[PDB]
Amino acid sequence: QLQEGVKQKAILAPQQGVTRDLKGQATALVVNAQNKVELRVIKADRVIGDKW
Amino acid sequence: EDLSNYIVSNIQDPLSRTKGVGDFQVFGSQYSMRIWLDPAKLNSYQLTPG
Repeated sequence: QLQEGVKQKAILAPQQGVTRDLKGQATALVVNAQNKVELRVIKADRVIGDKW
Repeated sequence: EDLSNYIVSNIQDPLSRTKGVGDFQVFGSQYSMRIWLDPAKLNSYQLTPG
């Protein structure tokens, strides 16, 4: 298990927070400033522990 | 095709429950895991698509 690189601002989202759409793209829900829920399609590539 | 998958996946099963609907014909069809081979990168590893 090689290790390369280090990120400074890496955003680690939990596994229960990001799921799969029916097309296959990884989606995760976001609440807004006016307190409504909203969907944005993300690019989840690696897992670290139990966090995408 | 995304919307046709949505139809065939989960508004096709409750639609034939109703009294009177016989056979029907959805436009398009469902998904497929469609694999896009790259010919230069098939060249790069000595692979035919077979």
